[PDB]
Amino acid sequence: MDSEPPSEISLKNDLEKGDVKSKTEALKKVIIMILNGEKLPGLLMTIIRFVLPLQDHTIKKLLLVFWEIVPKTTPDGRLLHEMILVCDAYR
Amino acid sequence: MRILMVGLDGAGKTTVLYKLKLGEVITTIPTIGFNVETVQYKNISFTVWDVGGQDRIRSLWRHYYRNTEGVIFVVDSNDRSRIGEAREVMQRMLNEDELRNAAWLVFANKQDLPEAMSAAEITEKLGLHSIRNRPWFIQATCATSGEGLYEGLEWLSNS
Repeated sequence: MDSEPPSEISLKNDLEKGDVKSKTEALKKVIIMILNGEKLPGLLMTIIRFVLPLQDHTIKKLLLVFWEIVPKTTPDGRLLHEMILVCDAYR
Repeated sequence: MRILMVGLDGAGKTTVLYKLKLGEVITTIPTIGFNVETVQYKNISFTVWDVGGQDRIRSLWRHYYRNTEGVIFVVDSNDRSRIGEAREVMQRMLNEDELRNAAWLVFANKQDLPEAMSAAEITEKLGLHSIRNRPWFIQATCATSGEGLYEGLEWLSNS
């Protein structure tokens, strides 16, 4: 997904699927559309839900990636708190 | 079947989960995070998300709401100071659109303790009678003995 700004409905579906690869790919697809500068908050609860505690680095690294380029803007699955869904289980 | 089990810290959520999964009473630590496990009961495989109840984590439950078929809300029946707080958490949880049709099962837990509030008392304090929009049930439990646990899984499976 080079740059496709309407694809956020499919990404939500792909983000949790019971297959780790699909989830990683989805979250990756979100990153590439934001970096170009395209739509991203719809997904947030889905994105945040699988990855949170785990020591399994790749999804964690992917989520960690998305928190330095848009964390502030996206708020469906995060909202505003001191120990946000950016860092609460990332302790 | 997808299940979300929450409640305030120390209610007994992880004790419940690992009693169900291992038939064992484990020595818990506060859960900073979740535990997720699959349990077989009578041809149903329940995937239970036990999400820690301390404040930081409490702020995160909303990410586990979506796709939830049923909600286990664990209450420490012996703690009277925090019952109002439980009531407050649970009431706005009931207002959550992703939790809209999910089956609501309250566990009044630590029923084994001498001064534990009764399930009826708890039902009045949590305002359970006022839920008309979906299925609810309250069950007295003791997670250490295992009492009431499977009666819960039973009720849940009949959603």
